[PDB]
Amino acid sequence: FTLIELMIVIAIVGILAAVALPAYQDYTARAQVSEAILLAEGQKSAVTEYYLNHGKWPENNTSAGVASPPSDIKGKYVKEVEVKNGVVTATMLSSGVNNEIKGKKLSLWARRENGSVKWFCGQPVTRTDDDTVADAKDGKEIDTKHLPSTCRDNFDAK
Ligand SMILES: *[C@@H]1O[C@H](CO)[C@@H](O)[C@H](O[C@H]2O[C@H](CO)[C@H](O)[C@H](O)[C@H]2O)[C@H]1NC(C)=O
Ligand SMILES: [Pt+2]
Repeated sequence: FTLIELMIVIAIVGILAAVALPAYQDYTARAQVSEAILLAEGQKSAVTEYYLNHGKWPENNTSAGVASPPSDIKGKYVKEVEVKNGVVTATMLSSGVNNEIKGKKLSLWARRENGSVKWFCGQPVTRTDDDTVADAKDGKEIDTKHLPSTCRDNFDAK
């Protein structure tokens, strides 16, 4: 009468689940900041446009011509995407999101390569003047380990 065998099949499938669980824990999280990166990129057409027609970066959502409260640009895992001086920053939700990324953010910003803009993707940044941004790392930035290698630009990137 065989408990042992079953206890072994359970034992071997449960240390493997334990072993797999970190990887998929990290997998899911990269899939949830993907969305953040995609809600932020939607907005570059409008920021680019605004800068190009005028020489000034859009001050906010309403200058840039996108839904004026940031909370209207939201997703399954993102709460709000916000244009603040041409820099667009996406904040992750704090529900349905992995705890090491809940409520955290990234930013996309551009630089003028006179005639067009050049875009960057990375951890949050604040615009200091029409051509420099500075790190806005306040402790709520998405960790480097969950950002795609396409979205790893430091504040001074070019
Ligand atoms: C859109 O972005 C512009 C960047 O150059 C801002 O000036 C603009 O604000 C100006 O226009 C609004 C219109 O209601 C207000 O008069 C501000 O006081 C002006 O500075 C900005 N628009 C908004 C709604 O902030
Ligand atoms: Pt205008």
